[PDB]
Amino acid sequence: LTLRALERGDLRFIHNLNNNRNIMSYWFEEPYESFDELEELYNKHIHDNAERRFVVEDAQKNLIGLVELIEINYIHRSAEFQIIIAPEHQGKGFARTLINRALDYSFTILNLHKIYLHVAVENPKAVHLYEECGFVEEGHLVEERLFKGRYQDVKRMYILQSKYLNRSE
Amino acid sequence: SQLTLRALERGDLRFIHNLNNNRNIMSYWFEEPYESFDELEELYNKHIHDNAERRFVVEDAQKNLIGLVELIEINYIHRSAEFQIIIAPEHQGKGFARTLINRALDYSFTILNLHKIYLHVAVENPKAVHLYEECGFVEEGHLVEERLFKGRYQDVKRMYILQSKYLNR
Amino acid sequence: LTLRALERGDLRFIHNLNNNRNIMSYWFEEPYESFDELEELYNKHIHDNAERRFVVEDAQKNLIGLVELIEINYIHRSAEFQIIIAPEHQGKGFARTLINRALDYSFTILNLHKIYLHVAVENPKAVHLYEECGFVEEGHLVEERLFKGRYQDVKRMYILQSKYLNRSE
Amino acid sequence: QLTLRALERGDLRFIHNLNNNRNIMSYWFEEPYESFDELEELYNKHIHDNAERRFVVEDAQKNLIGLVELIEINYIHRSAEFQIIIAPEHQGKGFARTLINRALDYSFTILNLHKIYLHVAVENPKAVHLYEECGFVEEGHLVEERLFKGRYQDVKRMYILQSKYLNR
Amino acid sequence: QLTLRALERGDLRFIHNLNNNRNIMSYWFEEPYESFDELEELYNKHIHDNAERRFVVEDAQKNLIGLVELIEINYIHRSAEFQIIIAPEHQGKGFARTLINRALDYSFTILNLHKIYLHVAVENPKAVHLYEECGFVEEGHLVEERLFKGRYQDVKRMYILQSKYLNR
Amino acid sequence: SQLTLRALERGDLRFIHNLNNNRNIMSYWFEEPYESFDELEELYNKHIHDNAERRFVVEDAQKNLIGLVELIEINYIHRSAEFQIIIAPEHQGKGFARTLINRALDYSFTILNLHKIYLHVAVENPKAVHLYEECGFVEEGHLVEERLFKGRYQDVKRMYILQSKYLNR
Amino acid sequence: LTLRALERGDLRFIHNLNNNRNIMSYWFEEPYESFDELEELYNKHIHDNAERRFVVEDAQKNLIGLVELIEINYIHRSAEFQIIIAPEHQGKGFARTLINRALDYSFTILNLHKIYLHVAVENPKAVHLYEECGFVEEGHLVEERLFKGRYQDVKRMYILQSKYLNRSE
Amino acid sequence: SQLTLRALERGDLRFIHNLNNNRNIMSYWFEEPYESFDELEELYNKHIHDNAERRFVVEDAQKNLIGLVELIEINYIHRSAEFQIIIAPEHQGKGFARTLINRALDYSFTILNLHKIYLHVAVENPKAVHLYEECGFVEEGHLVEERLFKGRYQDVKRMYILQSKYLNR
Amino acid sequence: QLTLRALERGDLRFIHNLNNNRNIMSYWFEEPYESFDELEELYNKHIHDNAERRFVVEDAQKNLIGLVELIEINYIHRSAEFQIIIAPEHQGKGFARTLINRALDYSFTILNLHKIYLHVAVENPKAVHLYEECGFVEEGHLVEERLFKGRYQDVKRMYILQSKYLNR
Amino acid sequence: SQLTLRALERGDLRFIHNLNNNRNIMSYWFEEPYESFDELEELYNKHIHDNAERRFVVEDAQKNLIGLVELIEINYIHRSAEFQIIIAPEHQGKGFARTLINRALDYSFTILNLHKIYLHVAVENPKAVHLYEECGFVEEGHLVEERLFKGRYQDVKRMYILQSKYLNR
Amino acid sequence: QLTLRALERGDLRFIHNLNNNRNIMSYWFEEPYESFDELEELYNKHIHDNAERRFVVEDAQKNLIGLVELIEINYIHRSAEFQIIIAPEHQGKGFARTLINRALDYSFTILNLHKIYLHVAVENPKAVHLYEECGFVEEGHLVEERLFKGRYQDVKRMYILQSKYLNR
Amino acid sequence: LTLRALERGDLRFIHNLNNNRNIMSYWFEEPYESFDELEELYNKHIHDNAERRFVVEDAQKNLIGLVELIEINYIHRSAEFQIIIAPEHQGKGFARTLINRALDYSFTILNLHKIYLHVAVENPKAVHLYEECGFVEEGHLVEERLFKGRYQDVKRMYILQSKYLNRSE
Repeated sequence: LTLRALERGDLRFIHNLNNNRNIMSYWFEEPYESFDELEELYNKHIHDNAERRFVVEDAQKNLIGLVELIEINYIHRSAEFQIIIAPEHQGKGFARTLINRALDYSFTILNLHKIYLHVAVENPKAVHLYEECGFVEEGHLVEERLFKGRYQDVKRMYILQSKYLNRSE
Repeated sequence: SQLTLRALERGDLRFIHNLNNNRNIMSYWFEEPYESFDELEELYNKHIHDNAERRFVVEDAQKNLIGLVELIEINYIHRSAEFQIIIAPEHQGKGFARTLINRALDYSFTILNLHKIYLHVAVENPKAVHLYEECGFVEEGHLVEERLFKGRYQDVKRMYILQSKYLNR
Repeated sequence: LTLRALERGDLRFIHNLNNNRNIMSYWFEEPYESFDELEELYNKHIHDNAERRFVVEDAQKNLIGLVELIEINYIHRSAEFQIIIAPEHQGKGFARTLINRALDYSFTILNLHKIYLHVAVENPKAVHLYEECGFVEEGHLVEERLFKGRYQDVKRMYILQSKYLNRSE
Repeated sequence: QLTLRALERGDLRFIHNLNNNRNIMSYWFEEPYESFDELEELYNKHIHDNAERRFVVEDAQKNLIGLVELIEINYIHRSAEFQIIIAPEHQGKGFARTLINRALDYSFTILNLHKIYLHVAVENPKAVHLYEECGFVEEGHLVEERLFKGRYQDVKRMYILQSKYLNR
Repeated sequence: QLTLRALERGDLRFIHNLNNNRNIMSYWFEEPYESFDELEELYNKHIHDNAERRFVVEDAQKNLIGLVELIEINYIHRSAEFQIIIAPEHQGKGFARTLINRALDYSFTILNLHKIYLHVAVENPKAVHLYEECGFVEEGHLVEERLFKGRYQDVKRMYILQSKYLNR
Repeated sequence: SQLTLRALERGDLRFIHNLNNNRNIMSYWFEEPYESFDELEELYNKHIHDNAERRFVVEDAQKNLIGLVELIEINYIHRSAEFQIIIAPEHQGKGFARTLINRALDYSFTILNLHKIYLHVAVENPKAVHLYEECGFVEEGHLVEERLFKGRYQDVKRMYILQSKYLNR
Repeated sequence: LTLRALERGDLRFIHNLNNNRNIMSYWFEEPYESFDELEELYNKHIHDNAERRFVVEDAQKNLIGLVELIEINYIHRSAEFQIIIAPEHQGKGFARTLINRALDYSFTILNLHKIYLHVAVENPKAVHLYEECGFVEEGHLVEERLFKGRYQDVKRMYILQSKYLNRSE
Repeated sequence: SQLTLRALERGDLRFIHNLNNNRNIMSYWFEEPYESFDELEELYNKHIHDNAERRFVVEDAQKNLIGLVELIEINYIHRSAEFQIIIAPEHQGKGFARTLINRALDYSFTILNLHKIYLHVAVENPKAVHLYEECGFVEEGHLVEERLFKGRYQDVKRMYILQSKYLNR
Repeated sequence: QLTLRALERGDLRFIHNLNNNRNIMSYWFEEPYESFDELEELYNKHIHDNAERRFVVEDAQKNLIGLVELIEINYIHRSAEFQIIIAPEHQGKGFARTLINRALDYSFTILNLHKIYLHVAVENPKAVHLYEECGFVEEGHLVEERLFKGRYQDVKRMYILQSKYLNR
Repeated sequence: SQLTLRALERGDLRFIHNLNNNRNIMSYWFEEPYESFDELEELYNKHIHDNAERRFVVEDAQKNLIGLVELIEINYIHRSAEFQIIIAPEHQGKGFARTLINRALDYSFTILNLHKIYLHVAVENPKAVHLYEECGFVEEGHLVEERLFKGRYQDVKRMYILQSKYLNR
Repeated sequence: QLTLRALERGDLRFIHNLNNNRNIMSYWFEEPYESFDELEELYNKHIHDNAERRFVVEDAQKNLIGLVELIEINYIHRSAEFQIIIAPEHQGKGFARTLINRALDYSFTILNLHKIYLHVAVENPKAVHLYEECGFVEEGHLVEERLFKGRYQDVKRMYILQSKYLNR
Repeated sequence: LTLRALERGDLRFIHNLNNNRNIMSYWFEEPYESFDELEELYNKHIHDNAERRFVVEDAQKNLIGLVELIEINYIHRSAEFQIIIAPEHQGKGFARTLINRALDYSFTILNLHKIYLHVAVENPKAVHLYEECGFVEEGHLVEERLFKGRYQDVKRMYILQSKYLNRSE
């Protein structure tokens, strides 16, 4: 598996990944639905550093998934992490490798201090995946985000740069 | 079940323009009048990411164009919107209306998280009034000489449905 | 009493009229709180025809109140009416005269077809005032607007140009 | 049979050809032009201007019959001036009456205008009585109103009201 | 005695006051307005627009007598519409004839226009015969032309040509 | 009762700038850093009607400047905001805090109609934690090494209060 | 022969007509030499009324020449006339017909009052051509224009609208 | 000798505007019409450094305003210009004209280094023709119905003077 | 006693006067200038530019003591160059040590920078050992680095890290 | 006689760029440096109608590219210009130089009507000095350490030729 | 054999590929980027910016050998930083010496710069002595200068003057 | 005597210095005559480095003269020098000191390589002044500049940085 910076040609893949996520899609904190809306927003934020995205491909260049770093704050050296694996490739064992490649980039190239992510409390499976990748819960946000017209509680988990880089030393 | 709602794209504008044929009323795009296709496309480029209105192309499994679902006057302060549905003449008497109305309500109340959807129906179209009544809408107003149609003012019923009613159904 | 078009020098009066209305103030559908915000919005919409405002003064040029015409639609020739009387001059008997002067302008100078207004159902006193000025209820809007964090029902009342101008003939 | 379709960019060639032998300056939203490239740039400039509205007249086989123009569209006084141009080939086919009525229908039922007026040269009484038969009535005889072939001409202003055209 | 002076920014207050009790919407270069601040910004916007030209009428002691307006100035057909407004105080002093002639002189000798027309309400025959005595002649009786107090009104269009006003 | 909240004006910027004295942290205006007064005023002119943040000057009956109530990260999608309160040093130990916190909550929940207010407090300031707890806030997170203070990362408590709790009180 | 308004496709012909005229070419009073300069100037003045040009073609659409009206003054209703016939078609007898077609347009469509032209004194042949087309000398301009580094005298000839239109009446 | 030419400044525009009184001809500033002082000042700000025209205020030793020397149609390609001189009515019959004409010629031929100055004089003003003839000018044209004056076309003499003649004098 | 205050527009006169006799071109955000009007327009241009940060040094009685400059602020490598200018009147009052420490404190606790460096002329060993006593250490001897009085000069680059200045 | 001068077009820029090969000096376009072809084309689009410089492509009858004639520092105040000529290496010793120099002088003195052409030649290239001397140029200056060439200052001769000399030849 | 050619738009793909496995953020005129589309827009933005100059290194058969970069070009102090990147395929072919000399030749004879410096990681002594053999000399040992793989590194700054490279 | 960079307040002095120089004044190669033209040009080129000017004042702040550096070329490190001493202070002995102060700035602060100046051949006095300040003639430019409508020859004199700085060593 390979992480490649997002290109214009990858926007179709991005649009298709939102097929039945049953939630409003956002591009640099701006909502969109159509492909033409997405392409206009991509042209607008092509140099915006607030968010960073990587397309995950395999040896045969099949589009496996998407790695996103959003809310990139260079003051506090923080960023939020989101990973989306295409439905067809969700049951193969790629999540852990992609989470670690994303953490390596965040902590070695972006030189960030802290990476955090949000997981729905009703999704306990994801909590253990991220716990097994080194993340630890730092918050249980009450009625944080709306899903299907009802407020949900969300867990916030984190991992620090010093731990990730010096874990085996 | 076979019907699908898809966000409007540029290639769908020809369908929009054709839907205006023999409707005997000036067409508007984000409250701006237009008649020609080139006027429509220019207004589409201008409001590509204006969120005051949202439109969805309704297709069947064979990708035949069935109709259009419009959400206009989207007010994010009061969390309300006006709903219009236009079924192509060749598909107008096949019973698609009720399904599309519920799809529109689902998106309005679960993705846009709106509080109230309202719609206006000509008083001289009592069957449309009863169709929306059977889909959950209730009359909240009988607006006198509200709108001009073919050079003469006409009364219209304003009917509403609240998010609380649709979600607890 | 005299109706005078609003001027920049009247913005202080506008700002003071919102002292304890316990609701967000809007200028051409844009929210504001501070005076500097209001003055910037006034410079922005100085030629916008969507709204029209008149300052009510007495013989000694005391600022009595404000007459507002908003949602001015020149397609349907409609407009919404709002009248605000300063607290000190609320118990003197000016409301009726100002409502009629406003209707005269709306129907003779703007040549509008219909004037409507919204009254809180919990404010029955205002309903009878407007009923005594010729307005008639055309709707009981359910949970229309938010006040103090709770949705309210609002009555919509109307008066037509033909009735007002030909009432005594 | 005849159809009225809003003017598109692809119809500008037809507009240009209709001006070939009119012996008077052509105007697009009150701006003079002659070449096709001038017209096209004026079209791009006024694509959203609502002061004028034009319709291409076609038949069942999509032949270009003529053009219906509504100019001087004043939305405060709710008035507009009406002009009709039928291509030389189809001028003697008796299409004018239908196109005048379709133009009035749009003016009074879609644009909801109050008054439609038109100007006819004093020297063409045939057109005068055609418009009279469609409902128009003379309200003025404008003296030396417009210039034609280097000489001022008088024109008849004829009008028809929405109240007359629309019968409940 | 009477003087015609081009309108300046300092005269906008006079313009605003002249609109106090006319019971009709005021327009500046065909844009509606009511407040003084709206007028002033419209003045700054059209300061170089030549579609209209206005003159303040003053007396020897610099009192503001009235206003001469030339609107709809069309430089291709060489025509313009004439309006005159005399302040209520000086309306019965017999100034109108001189101001109409001074306005025509400017129109025909400075702007070199070919035709000046004006519109007079059917219900004021006094003004009709004043303009007739200054040389104007009726060329139209426009039916339900303009709106006044919520009702459509007919107006007389009156004209005078440069050829008539100018005698070598 | 004597204290009053007033929307921020240009003339209040000197007060804002003086409030930054001896706080040992870079000041931000709509997430843009600044130190000098001229930098502040320029950023104020730029964000005069940016609604991502709202500020209120707290005064007493004698119009003495007591402090500042800030609402930042105002998110109208999730209907949430972050709350900061800065009391001038000369008024910091007089018991004004609880009153101002409730005033801020009232405006947040009755005028902005927000769903959730949250705030961040340094873990090494346990008395501030308990003050907000006594005003209705509850801890939803213990964010590890979240913010830089004097060149060293520090943990902060995230505490929240929901609109439903404050309104039904 | 036919007079046709100049189009972009005719610019190559314009450029070729300047091959060996041994004088600086101008487009709306701006000098040019290259084709790319000419095309940029044409895009700049596409709607400028100060100059008007017509391409002269025959029945087989061969490019015969160019008719130019420059210094078009709508205040005095005047314009300067220049005619250029391609070298290959200079000895066939077209000049007179093109001069009269140009005068007809100038006096019937542009409704101009006076047309004038400039002829080099050392070119007496052209003087008699224009004299035979109705032009009369009104001036002998001394050292008016530079040609091959030396000042030349130029004759100015004119024709009025009243004469041309009423000559045969 | 007492008379002085001074480049035009903003404070001299009132003098320019007053000079237009009772001249019975539309005034132009860089070929743009104007009547009011505010129109003049705006056009002055626009052409402050346009070199197509140059104007000089003529004063006496006591700084009384005598007149104006204008150089218009300044053509730097042909090195020519048109000369107009306007003496204030109160100074029009005192013999200043010849001195000012020579001053203007000196500046034109020694500072602007022009090759030819020309001027236009009404044929019905034969005394002005002879004054310029006595100052070195010679007639090169009798332009028929060249200019409109009080609604009627009039003939004008074009007279010239060359740099070689003035310098070798 | 001494105070560091962010630079304001009113302090530009002080900046200009500090350049009077430095015999080298003055720069504002790497743009050269000499006149006060040039400085003021450069100030308006870079008012929000964060590549440089300056502080006016004042005493208790609000006398202008000097200026602390942080230039070449690189937020990716978290580095910046430090310059200090004390007015000739107060140069021998022993203020430099306190101002260097206050500048480092801001650099390492407010801007959270990792490394602060400075350049000192080889020919001034007094300043070299002052900075050494404040914690700086030489990391380079740049050969013919900068131009002074028409001749290239060598400079010592001295640095201090955040890890050293900050002791938990 | 076979050689021809043609105004520079966009398609000739590749020739210009190739002419810069192995000249060991930074290239300039209207006094702006450039190395790459894309830099050249962008600067060409920017100065398409800048008249401070004029360039001509020299071709033979078979349309083979022979060289380039440049006129730079064109000063229309003093009516002067600097002349550079670059012959392609493959054509540099065939005797074309003298013909091209005269062609350039002809255009400079008969079409641009300039008064003086000057050129600079390296003192260490005495044969070029004598070639221009045989074409009419005369030395007016020996400029000491005027220009940098390969990192070292070099003296250059400035030689001139006046319009009066070339025309009376 | 080897050629240095100014960078063109068509060479941006080569630039992007050269960054594939460098494990550090890539910069174009001090702006970070990763994707090709980001690079291309940064190229269009800085096409005329003279703060940096790059040359593509090709062989006789037009194979892409490497890249010569001159960054931090300061035209007042007449200095610039030199970087060279040879594609992995051609790294062991002994091309570096020739490319360093061709880059210096351009820097000192075309740009007429006074000083060229470069930064080399402390941990690569081979490159240090390569540059020493081409004329460079160490002027600094910058402590914790740059970040690599999440850890600060020391770098050697090496310089060469125009006076040394150019011998009359 | 003191050299001070030019400020806006010095423009009056600049304008007065051109009173009777009988030559067109230029500001960054743009001609001007009036003060308002000069002030507009100063605002335009306030940051332009192509020219540099210094006002010469005495101890009592009397305006003595002006030092100008024009044609400042940073490629070749050259600049042209012009010095203007007010008429009242021309016979006191200031020229030499100002020329040397100007050379010191040019060679120590601007670090230029060469300074040159132009002197009219008919002004031999100035030639010896500059020769006594170290300048040497490098050219006798033939008919270089126009004065009073006739071309003049001009001497170009120069001084190099190495000579000036190392003259006494």
